[PDB]
Amino acid sequence: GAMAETVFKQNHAASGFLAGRYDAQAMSPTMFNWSRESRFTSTADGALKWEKNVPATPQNGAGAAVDGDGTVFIQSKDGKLTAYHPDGTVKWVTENLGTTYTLTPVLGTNGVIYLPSHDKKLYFIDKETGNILWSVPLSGAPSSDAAIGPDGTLYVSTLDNYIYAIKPTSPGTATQKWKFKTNGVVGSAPVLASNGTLYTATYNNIFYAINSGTGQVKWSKTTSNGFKGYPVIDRDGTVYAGNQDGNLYAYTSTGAVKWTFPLNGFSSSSLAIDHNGNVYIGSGSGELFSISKTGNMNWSFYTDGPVRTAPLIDADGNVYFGSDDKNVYAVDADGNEKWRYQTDSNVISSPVLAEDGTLYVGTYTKLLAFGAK
Repeated sequence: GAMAETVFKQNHAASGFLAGRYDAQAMSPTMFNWSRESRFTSTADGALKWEKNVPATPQNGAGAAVDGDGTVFIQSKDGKLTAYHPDGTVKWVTENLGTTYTLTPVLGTNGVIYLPSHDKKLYFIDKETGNILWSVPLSGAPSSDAAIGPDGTLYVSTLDNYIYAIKPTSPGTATQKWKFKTNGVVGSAPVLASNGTLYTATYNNIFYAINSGTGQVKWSKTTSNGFKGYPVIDRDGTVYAGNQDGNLYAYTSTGAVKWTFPLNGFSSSSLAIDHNGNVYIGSGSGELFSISKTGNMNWSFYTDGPVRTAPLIDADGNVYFGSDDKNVYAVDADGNEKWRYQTDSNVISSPVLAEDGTLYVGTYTKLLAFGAK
């Protein structure tokens, strides 16, 4: 289909994700393993453009992807993957793809969607048509989105306590590059840094730095409680990870503690990082935090329930997020409220921006679209 007018980049000057084989022509091909600072501006003012019924239980704030045409792809817990036109009408639908929990339909190159399924499978789906190209079995249910490496390898965690590195070779060879048995249930989903390290962590309180070429552990640390969600990585290779003990931890690429930052409650979302190195995270306290690269609070913004959406930053520094108080929120770069929108289900499916500034965000029951002013 069409291409976005500028290429998608996982990184800006202040982030340090491993560049992988994502659809560079897409508007938003991945939810995580990128800065979550959009290259697009938005004038969205809080007026709803449309809503669709999309029943879901997204893992760690998973949600929609958007290709170069602006087609919106989202999985629902009734077994469907649906492609929506920008006007909210349906372009295609494929059924029987997995229930109970949903994940992001990540867009790779050559128009392939990578969708792990609760049926213990990894689907490869044609984004133009919805056709299932083929699928690979997994030994346990997947507990992460598919991260894509520079050679096309897919990295996922599974519920039977593994990190998998799966290399697909067209038209139908799927190869275990390596598999790592973790000590405990994976709570921190795999993200990859520019130096080749994959980071993950378990509820036996172990945080791992793994060589993504070999699957061998580089170093590990234990903590009092478990990390959860998707960390962000800065340009120096420092990893910022939210912990259930109520702190954000910053670990350097060598495993040194750069700092910790208190969140007043369990970490409740995954992170974003802006091009000035500020990092953003939600808390079970109800607050969204903006924190500097040196660990100082820039601001906090209170909501009436846990903030479980990973925040999204636009090109002007505005921050979009949602809360278990059932509001979508937009604030400016200094934390000033711009608008809120009251819906009827907790806002937990993380926001996505299209090229024209349309903002998509989801609840347990709905996909919401907020148009430009």
